[PDB]
Amino acid sequence: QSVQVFGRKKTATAVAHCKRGNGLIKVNGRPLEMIEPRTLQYKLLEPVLLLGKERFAGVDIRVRVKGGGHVAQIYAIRQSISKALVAYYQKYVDEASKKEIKDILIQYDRTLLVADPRRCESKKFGGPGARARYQKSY
Amino acid sequence: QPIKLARVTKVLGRTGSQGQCTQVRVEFMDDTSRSIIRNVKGPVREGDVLTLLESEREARRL
Amino acid sequence: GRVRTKTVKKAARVIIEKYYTRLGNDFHTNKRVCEEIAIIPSKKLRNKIAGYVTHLMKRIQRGPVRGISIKLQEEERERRDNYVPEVSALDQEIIEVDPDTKEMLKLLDFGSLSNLQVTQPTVGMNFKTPRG
Amino acid sequence: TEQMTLRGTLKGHNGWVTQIATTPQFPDMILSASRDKTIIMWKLTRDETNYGIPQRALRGHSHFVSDVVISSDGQFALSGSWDGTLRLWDLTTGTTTRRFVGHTKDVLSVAFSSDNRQIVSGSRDKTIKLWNTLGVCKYTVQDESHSEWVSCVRFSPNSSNPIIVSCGWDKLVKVWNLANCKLKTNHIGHTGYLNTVTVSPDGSLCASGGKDGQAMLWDLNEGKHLYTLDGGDIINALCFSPNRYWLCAATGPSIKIWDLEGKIIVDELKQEVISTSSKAEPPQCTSLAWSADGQTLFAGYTDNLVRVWQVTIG
Amino acid sequence: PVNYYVDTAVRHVLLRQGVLGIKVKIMLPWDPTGKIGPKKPLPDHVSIVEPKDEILPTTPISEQK
Amino acid sequence: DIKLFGKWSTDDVQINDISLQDYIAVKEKYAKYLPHSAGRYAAKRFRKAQCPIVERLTNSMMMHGRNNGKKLMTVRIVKHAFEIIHLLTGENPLQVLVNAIINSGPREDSTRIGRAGTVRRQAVDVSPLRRVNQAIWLLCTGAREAAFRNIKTIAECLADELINAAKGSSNSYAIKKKDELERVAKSNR
RNA sequence: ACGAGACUCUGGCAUGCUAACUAGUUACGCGACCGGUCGGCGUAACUUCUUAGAGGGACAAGUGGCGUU
Repeated sequence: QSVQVFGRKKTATAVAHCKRGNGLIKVNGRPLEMIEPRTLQYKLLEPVLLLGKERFAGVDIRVRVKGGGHVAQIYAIRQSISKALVAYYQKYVDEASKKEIKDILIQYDRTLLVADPRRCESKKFGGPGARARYQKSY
Repeated sequence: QPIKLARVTKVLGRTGSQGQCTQVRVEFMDDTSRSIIRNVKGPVREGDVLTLLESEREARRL
Repeated sequence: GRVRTKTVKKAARVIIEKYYTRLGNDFHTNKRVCEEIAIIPSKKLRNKIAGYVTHLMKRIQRGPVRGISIKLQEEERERRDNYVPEVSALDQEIIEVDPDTKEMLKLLDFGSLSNLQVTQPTVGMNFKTPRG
Repeated sequence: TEQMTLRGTLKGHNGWVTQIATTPQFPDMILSASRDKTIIMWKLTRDETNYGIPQRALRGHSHFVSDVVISSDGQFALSGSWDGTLRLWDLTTGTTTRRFVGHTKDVLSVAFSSDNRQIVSGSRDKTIKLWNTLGVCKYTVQDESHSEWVSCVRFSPNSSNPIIVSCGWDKLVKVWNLANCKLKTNHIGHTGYLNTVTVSPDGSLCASGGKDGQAMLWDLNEGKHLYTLDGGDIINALCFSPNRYWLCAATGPSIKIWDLEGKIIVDELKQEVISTSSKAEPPQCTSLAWSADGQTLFAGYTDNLVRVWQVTIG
Repeated sequence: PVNYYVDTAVRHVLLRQGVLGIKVKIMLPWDPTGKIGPKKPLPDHVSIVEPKDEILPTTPISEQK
Repeated sequence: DIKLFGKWSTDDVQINDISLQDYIAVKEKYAKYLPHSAGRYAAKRFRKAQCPIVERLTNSMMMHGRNNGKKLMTVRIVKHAFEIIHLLTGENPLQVLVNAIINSGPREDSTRIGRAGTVRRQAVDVSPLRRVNQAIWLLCTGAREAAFRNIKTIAECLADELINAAKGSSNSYAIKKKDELERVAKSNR
């Protein structure tokens, strides 16, 4: 089923297909325990063990990713996982524990549900960068 | 060199040649009856507590 | 800077002057009514005029607004000013009157009035403020 | 007169509740629409611990929801949104099966036939759109129609000949029969725009309110002022109860409930934010309703909650 | 609005003393439906339509057909 | 559990400054498994203190036009020396970190004060935020110069400076900077 | 009254809507494991996942502390 509601950061995005499966989370043919930077795995296991590894009781989540930058994909892959968990937990099951885990991860941080609207600004001529300008000649 | 407590209750204004300091009113927690003025350097929040060497210092006053 | 310019303020002033009853209590009703009866080219401007309409109406609940000349405000002012007690403040049994104004009354053919009372004159003539 | 005692409070929502739905076959679960673009099914506990918890929230609107209805079962619903759309939700699966668009601007209220076969939608474009449930854009009245917005349309809940009534912002109401699409009556007498008009479930007592600040009564089949009723200014909601002669009117930042025998107030309920100074305003009420059996009062407010009041006899 | 409400032409004049440069800038009034000025109104200005009168009988009355 | 890097316990920290835990926080709910959350606190004011101080470190030993844009390297290099202070002092690195932040944190500084004169300086009180900023700056300056051109690698020069600043030892470059600030505060009343 | 503002493209939510065969993930075997995993891709194919359209949305609108209130 496709209850995917984006989950984004910068120009990279993730779509978290969710179904009633095995409880194994897959990221485009590779497990979330093994990602190319080899450094942000804790950033990926943060949501699940923050809310509880016991929650996944036969739910197969495959996230497909596309965009620029690896770390830019992260903070959205995990956002997509949290969105898929929210959609699953809103579709049928109760809300009291949903609100409990939501409060816990909201006090944990804010980049698990709501995307960062930030983006790279254009560069203005007459300088090397958007805000930096060349040196003054005396 | 005795040290006591002081916490901000009124941000009187900004002082310094180029906005260096904040002239702020601070109360001593151990006495909760005295208000003194300090040209505290740095971003100051209304209600922060800091350990100080000085308990009687005053600066330029207007 | 969130200062609202003369365009927003003046358009809201004209709207509340003109369609005071047509307004609503919620901002989202206010923008809809404003867009109904005003040629406002863009969404942002009609939003800004609607928002100042909400703020002006909030100011209405406590008093008049200087630039507005609605008839209902005059009716409200004239109803508020229509207050009267059962006893006039000038209706009192004893009126303290100095001897000099008593002589003024007596030369005015009103020295026979028994409603007044003798208040003694001041001890001295120390009424000027000190000089310099 | 019955005391309206404190059952508790409901919280856990972030939007003004505008339309509150009660189904006269499920006194345990009811629907309520809130203008944070959502419509939510409650769970009713009816104990001192807590009033209840939301059950299922359905969202399909780009803008806020104005009015909602339920067709004949807690598995169906029809919801009108501020974007000018109508959506038929199938609450057996929590999805929308049909969409209805014949308007160019906002829709204030939607009506539905007591036989669940006619859809009536009142918009801001001075046009009332009447569809059949088959999906045919069947009719609108455009000859000397309402000259302003259509604030609300309500239908007779009694099994009888269908009879529509529509309140406009031109300080007038129009009662029509859709069998012949011929004007039946046009009423004036308020001193302001109307917001809600509801019909008692026999076509006898018609209630009107809004910026006039006074509830005004007509007969669906006679056409005359039934009585002059005095009440709080600005009626944000008014309606009868389809079990008893009580009329509940949401007037000002509070609500009144009256009888028609002698026109006296049984319980004046004010929800107040108390400030030590002149600092705020009371949370104003938006909608009033009774339960499925009509013994508990639900009030949808702008403080992001639906308040519940219980009958205890006091 | 200088894109449409203002129309501009630059030109040169070649006399026996030299060259004279002119610019002519003509503003177009508001003429919707008629093609003399731009169809769209000036974006920064607001106009409030005249009020619609009231008829408020103190005694409610009905209008049967 | 919310232990740092999943291996350093976070339910053991004691700032012991009466009321300063709002301006130096590693227990706060913003403290996460990793010190990497991308820059979002620098935009507004008094939000910088809501940062998990691990992030402020991994970005403060992150400077000098050769490191900017290499934050994953900073997170690896803080994992390094976190697991090294885990063994050098045999205690949780957060305890020595709060000790360093509570001692190295300056109180008195000297600044030019006056509208019409330029002769001398006046003593001023450095607020907690600026004090932690300049203390971490001195720590990072020492850690850069302690491994600059030197055979000593990172995570040990930083480690040495951290340990000999956390106990109050004046042998630290940061603590000697603190002493210099205090003495120039003495000499410009 | 000109300028500023307003304007316009927009960065940023379209889960709502017109809608792709130069776009794209899931109903049966194609080379492997008692049910899971492929950008040579499985018959079947829905707008969520990229483009580009209309409407909506954010207003110091809500609360608190200051302010010639």
